[PDB]
Amino acid sequence: QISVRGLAGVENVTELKKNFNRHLHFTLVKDRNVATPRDYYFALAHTVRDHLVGRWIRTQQHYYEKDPKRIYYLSLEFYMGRTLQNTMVNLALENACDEATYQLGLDMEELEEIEEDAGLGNGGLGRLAACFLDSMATLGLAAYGYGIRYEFGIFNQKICGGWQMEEADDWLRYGNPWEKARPEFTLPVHFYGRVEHTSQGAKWVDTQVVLAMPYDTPVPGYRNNVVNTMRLWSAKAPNDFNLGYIQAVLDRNLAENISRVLYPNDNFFEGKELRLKQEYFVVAATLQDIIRRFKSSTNFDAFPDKVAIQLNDTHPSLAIPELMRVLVDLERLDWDKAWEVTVKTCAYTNHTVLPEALERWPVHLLETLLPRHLQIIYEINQRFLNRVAAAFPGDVDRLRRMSLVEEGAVKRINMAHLCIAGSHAVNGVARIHSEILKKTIFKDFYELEPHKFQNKTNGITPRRWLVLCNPGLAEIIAERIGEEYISDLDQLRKLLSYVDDEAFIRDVAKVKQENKLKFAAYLEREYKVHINPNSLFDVQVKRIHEYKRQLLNCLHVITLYNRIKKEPNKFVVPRTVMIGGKAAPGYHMAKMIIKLITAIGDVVNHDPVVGDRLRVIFLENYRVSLAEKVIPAADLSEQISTAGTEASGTGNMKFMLNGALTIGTMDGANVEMAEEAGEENFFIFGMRVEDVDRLDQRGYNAQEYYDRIPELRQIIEQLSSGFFSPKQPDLFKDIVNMLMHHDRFKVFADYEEYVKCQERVSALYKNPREWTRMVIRNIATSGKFSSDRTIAQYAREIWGVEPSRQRLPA
Amino acid sequence: QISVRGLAGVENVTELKKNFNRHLHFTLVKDRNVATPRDYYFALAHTVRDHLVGRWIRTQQHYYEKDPKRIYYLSLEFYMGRTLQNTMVNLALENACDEATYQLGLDMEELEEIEEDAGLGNGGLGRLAACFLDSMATLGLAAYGYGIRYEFGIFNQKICGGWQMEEADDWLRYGNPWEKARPEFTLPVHFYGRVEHTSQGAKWVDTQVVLAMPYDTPVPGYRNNVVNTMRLWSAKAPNDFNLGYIQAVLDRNLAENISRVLYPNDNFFEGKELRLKQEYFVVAATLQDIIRRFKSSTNFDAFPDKVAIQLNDTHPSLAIPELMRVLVDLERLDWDKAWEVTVKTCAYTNHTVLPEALERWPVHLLETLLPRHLQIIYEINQRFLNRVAAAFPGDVDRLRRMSLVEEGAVKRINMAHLCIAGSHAVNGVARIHSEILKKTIFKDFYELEPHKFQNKTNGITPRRWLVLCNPGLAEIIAERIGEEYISDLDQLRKLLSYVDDEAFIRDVAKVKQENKLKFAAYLEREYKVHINPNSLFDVQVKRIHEYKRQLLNCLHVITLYNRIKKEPNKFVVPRTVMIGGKAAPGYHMAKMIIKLITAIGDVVNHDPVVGDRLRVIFLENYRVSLAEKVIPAADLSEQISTAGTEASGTGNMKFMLNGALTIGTMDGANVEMAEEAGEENFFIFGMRVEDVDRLDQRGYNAQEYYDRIPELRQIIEQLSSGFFSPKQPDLFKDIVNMLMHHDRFKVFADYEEYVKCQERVSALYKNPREWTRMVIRNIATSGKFSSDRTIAQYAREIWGVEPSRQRLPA
Ligand SMILES: O=C(O)C[C@H](OC(=O)/C=C/c1ccc(O)cc1)[C@@H](OC(=O)/C=C/c1ccc(O)cc1)C(=O)O
Ligand SMILES: O=C(O)C[C@H](OC(=O)/C=C/c1ccc(O)cc1)[C@@H](OC(=O)/C=C/c1ccc(O)cc1)C(=O)O
Repeated sequence: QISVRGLAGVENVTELKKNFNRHLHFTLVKDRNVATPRDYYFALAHTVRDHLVGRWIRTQQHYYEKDPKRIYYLSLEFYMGRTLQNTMVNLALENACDEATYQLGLDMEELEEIEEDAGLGNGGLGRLAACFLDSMATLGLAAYGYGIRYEFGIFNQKICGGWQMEEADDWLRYGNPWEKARPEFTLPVHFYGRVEHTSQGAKWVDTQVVLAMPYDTPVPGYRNNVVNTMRLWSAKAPNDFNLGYIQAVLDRNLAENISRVLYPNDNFFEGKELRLKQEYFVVAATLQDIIRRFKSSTNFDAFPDKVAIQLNDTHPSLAIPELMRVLVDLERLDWDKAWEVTVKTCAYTNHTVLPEALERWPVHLLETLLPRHLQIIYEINQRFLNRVAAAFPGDVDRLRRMSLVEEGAVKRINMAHLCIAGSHAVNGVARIHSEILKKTIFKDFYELEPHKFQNKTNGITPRRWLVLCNPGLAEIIAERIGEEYISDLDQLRKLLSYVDDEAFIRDVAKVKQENKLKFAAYLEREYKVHINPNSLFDVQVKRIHEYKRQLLNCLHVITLYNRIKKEPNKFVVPRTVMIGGKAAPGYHMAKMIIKLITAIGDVVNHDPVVGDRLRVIFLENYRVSLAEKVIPAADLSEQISTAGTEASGTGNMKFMLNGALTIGTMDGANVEMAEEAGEENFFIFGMRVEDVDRLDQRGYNAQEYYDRIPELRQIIEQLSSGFFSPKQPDLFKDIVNMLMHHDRFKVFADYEEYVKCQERVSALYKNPREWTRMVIRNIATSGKFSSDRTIAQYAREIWGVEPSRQRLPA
Repeated sequence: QISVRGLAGVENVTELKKNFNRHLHFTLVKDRNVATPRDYYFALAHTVRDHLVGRWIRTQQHYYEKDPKRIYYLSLEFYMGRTLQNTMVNLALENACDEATYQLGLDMEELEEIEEDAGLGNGGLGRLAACFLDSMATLGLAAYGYGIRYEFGIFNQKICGGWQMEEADDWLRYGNPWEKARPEFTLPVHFYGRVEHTSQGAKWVDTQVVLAMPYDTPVPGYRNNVVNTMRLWSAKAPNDFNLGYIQAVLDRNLAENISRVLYPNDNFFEGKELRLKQEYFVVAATLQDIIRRFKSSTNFDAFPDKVAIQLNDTHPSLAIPELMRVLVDLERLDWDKAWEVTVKTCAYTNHTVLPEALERWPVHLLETLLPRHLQIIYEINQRFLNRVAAAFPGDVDRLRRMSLVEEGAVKRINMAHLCIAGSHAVNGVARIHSEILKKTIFKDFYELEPHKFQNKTNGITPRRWLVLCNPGLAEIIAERIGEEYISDLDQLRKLLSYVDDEAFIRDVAKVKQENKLKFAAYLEREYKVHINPNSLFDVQVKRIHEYKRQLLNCLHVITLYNRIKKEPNKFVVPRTVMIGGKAAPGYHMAKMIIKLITAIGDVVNHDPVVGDRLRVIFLENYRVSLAEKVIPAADLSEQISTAGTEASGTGNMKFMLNGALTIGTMDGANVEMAEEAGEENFFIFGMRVEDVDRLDQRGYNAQEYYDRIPELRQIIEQLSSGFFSPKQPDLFKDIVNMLMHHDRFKVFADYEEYVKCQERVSALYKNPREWTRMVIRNIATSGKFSSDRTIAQYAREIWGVEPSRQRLPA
């Protein structure tokens, strides 16, 4: 049908059809009389997988012979989503499979919807890891993603009576055709025990052993025949575990609980022992595997020439002392040489400045679970503080501020400080965030070791986030400038010469409308909800957090409603306001925010005077596959975090690439987006980081805003009195109290400028041609925000490897 | 190589080689550079499986179109063993695959050893179920095995310091290529709750739901292209189970523990709640599935014309009240019609008379777990006792003896009584056992309903137990009489005309010696133990139990040792005494018996005066795959249970088919074996059932034997004083005390006749030609003990179906 989806040749379509029938018969044990739609999805998955594995084996052979420097990306989260369409896109198979399945009497898009998301992440951090794997393979780097194969990923969210309900995400129920178990690489991991000191150094003895069994998933580059590996570890009890008999067998679950479930916290630290066991489990098994592979290539001087380890946040921070443990205790290297190797091998990426997200583990936990690692951490700390003391003599307070050990009620280990000391590079994820790191939280560390600090602005993969989810837009672009931009997103600048092109303007607006019609239909089918496809699609999708300020959005929605009620026969640009995202199960305030949203919807959506001029919808179960649907249908992207709180954002970049305009604060990567596109092509409002600091020094008083803004006052009174909760008038008392007396994120302070800025958006939308021209200017300047650019910078400036766009033979 | 293993044609070998290479590459993602031996086994397994599935789909199509009466074999145990070789044998593929793998540079026998046993059974009862599935498919019956997919089967036994140690049998670690998950047939099973009475009958409400997910395994008939289905249920928690969040997810294990582990008790009842949950789980899911399939063929009058349910022991006895529950509570049939259907549908096979093996569930357990089923059982009991009262008026004690409810300290339900009342047929498993049922334990029931009681003597499948494990013997037989006997074992009688044939005599003895040499080599390779292959192979393999009297064997071994020590330079027929079998983990006395055996071995095997005239070996980890090795190498089969205790035995039949002679008591199927072969061709000794009864009435006094038999006295003194345990002189005090004061199985009473009979065995073995002629007379008369005969009798006399040896088209 469309060009970017590849060729549908006679030979290929015929071959695909027969392999599909072979898998249906031999693999699935079905025929066309008894096959379920799920059987048809699996037959297709297995057919496409056949094309992957040939390239998989020769990629691993290639790396084995060439022996390049290997990149190890360590993450507790890989937010992968669905695999089928992505694989077809990167193998140029999509049109062929579409034709082949059509000829078999099947709809391929219907089959695609049967695949479960691999939801092994919470939000931005986990999805970044997934975009990274894609870019590393597309750029021909010998890279491996290492994580945990959670049995249950992020929970499925159901909305019941307006409340979030959680259910288990049993994503492996029907099986995963993409993974391959590798029990020959099963490795022991140790916990508890104690430390013995002998003539020849320390020994960690009397430990409980848990086995780590790897499962490999292929990661295909874009049309270069490169297929990299993501290795995920599963926890297994040894066969003599606890070995009355029956109970001993049932208690195996205790060891195997390590890989059972993903902690559903986004940007929030929860200091639970099971979480620590997960962090050590992935680190211990991975490092053993890395070393095995290095040895099967004695000389550890060359270790950093052949290995790079990237730590995605502090979650895998135990890699630093674990590498020291292995080098010192097992390999018998002296401390100083082991440390040189460790530092040169490791690098650390910081994802947030929020204090509640920082990992600070109680010493008593590490003392019981990992007694040897505590000793190593203490020794790392001693030697590090000796260097600080020599550089800044007499500065006793610096010493206490930089210590990896925090004193107080309970002693804690600061894992960020451990990471900085043990890494040769530390990076933030957007320019403003990286500057904040040098100026505030890691200022002392930057003064000691300035060379260590870098910026690597985040990116997203244009394969999943353009070609896959928005084929219509990728096609009208390729008609003008060709296909090369897909793996070289900077080429989108060539679209600037089409900003006055009336044909192109018409096509861009046409693609958007098609996307909006298709999403409006999806809502009626799956969720029985009616919306006007001619209204402005106003969308905020991301995890529910106070710092992301879904509440600010709520205040605007209510403002519009009250304005309509006051002047009903006055014209307003119609809007569909869509808000979606999951709240962490223990995050009470985030759960109340969801309830507020739906409660606003209950009043707004059923007021006869409003009509179809304003609709408020909560998008249930927001996840990667839903993002692929809603993002291409958006007109307006809400990126409204308080300045200084969102380290980067990546959802923002997804919306920019797909033809939505942005309303946002000068925060995270919004700053660089506005810089690329030009400030006039962006809807910027609110306090800058500097204004927030000014307000903090003065003291934030929310009452002042309530007293001076009558419209804001009306909203607070509506909330307090029970306008949005008739049967439970005090339902939202926690929200009001928080807004009035302890709002860390200054919602009221940005209200006036937000409402005013929203008016400017409505004004532009009234002029379709000028809306679309501004859109074209955004799409055309989004090239910087490709993760191919991000990864190339990591490769050159951190890992010391050169990327390659050169094909491997098919 | 050998004829019975089928044709190795040019077209077939070429096709097998390319599919093997296809699976290695595409399925396993390997090439010849990186493949492990385990990868090679899996490539072969997947290649052979391809040939199965085609026949599988058309067998299920056949049954769907013809709509025959379906046989449902309900068992908590299916002791299947390995599947690869069995599949090749039944598909006539063995020689072809042997050639194909040879040409690829691989040894097929080495690959076969990599497959894990499916050890989902304890002993005789579970292995019978497996032989039955094989015969039902070979005889073209539309039969389904229904059970539980245990994650851990019977434990792997390790012998450490002479003691049994247990380890988890993680048989699914590497995956099972034979099974197919069928999540479209996932069914809810209910537990706990309470009973509500409405206008329209009772309702079972407020229940905990556990999901049952089926896994199907193919069961191929012998060269008839019939492939039946074994469906095994796996326990799954629903996705909203217990839905802080993390703990709720981790607690899913509570529901899923139902299918976790097989209870390792052989002929012993353990009244634990988890075991009851297993029994209900398999019954509830199966009956729902049976009914679904019946409806997808309203009219339940015809239900018994289309369905037979066979209960393997009382383990699935809850099928009776569950069928009543479904028919009465859900389908709204009146009690009397529901009951007529139930009785006509169900039949019950009893496997033992031992009181400690009988299932008697505490009423308080059923009251909490299954409140509705208790009500139904009480109502079944009331109506049943009303019939007894009418048939035997005034006989108040009969009423209490026949009641399904047992009174006392704790009220219990007698599940055997439930089975008899709710079944149209009740059978024992050998003629003597069936007579004992009518005369003793079920005498009252037989007087009420004589027509209900039948015999169905057990059998074994000649495919696994001759062709597969003893190809050498199957081949010399086929040379004389053809191949037809393999599915018609009676034809073995034709071998009687070869008893004086000097060529045949030589070949039989040649096959045995080859088997003994191969097993002697297996012992040195896998267990580093040296044995003389020219000695008489004296073997007792079976579960360790007091009733099976491994202890009697031990007394004989010690007698031989003491006789050698007394007269060292006197000639004795050399023996290798092999004893093997698992003890239930909580069975203390069985564990002591194992320790005694190894302790005897420690003394005997290292006495220089003994030499290679006597060796005592404990065969570790006895299981189906080990049975396939040791049985063809045996000269002497020990079948020495106290008369009246072993209901049938099946190991006895395995040894008879494979050219070993039998020393045994007139117990179980030994009686019919001796009858078939002729008493002169069997080594019979000891008390008959009648002699045991005489001794019981008089009072068994072990002291009498100790006082009158000096040799027996010496052994007891050796045991007591510490001759076999120097460092722990009192180690075997429990055994001696049991033998002297509370031996339920009268070991001393059969000692004299046993030793004397053993002398007659040694005498015959001195004359190879006459030994072999007696062997030929055993093999030639073993035809009755084919499970094809057993199943044909079940089919005609219980299930009301006609077997068919007619091929389906390939
Ligand atoms: O990168 C991955 O996805 C997994 C690694 O795979 C490989 O390195 C495979 C190398 C290879 C593949 C195919 C060949 O024909 C030669 C070498 C795996 O390594 C191996 O499995 C290596 C196997 C092997 C290589 C060479 C040899 O002589 C024997 C076995 C690992 O380190 O986990
Ligand atoms: O016996 C088994 O091993 C499983 C049963 O399989 C079958 O009965 C299959 C029947 C069949 C197989 C192939 C055909 O072309 C037609 C019918 C299965 O039944 C089905 O899956 C039936 C599927 C089906 C039959 C007819 C129809 O029109 C739709 C679906 C069951 O009852 O568990």
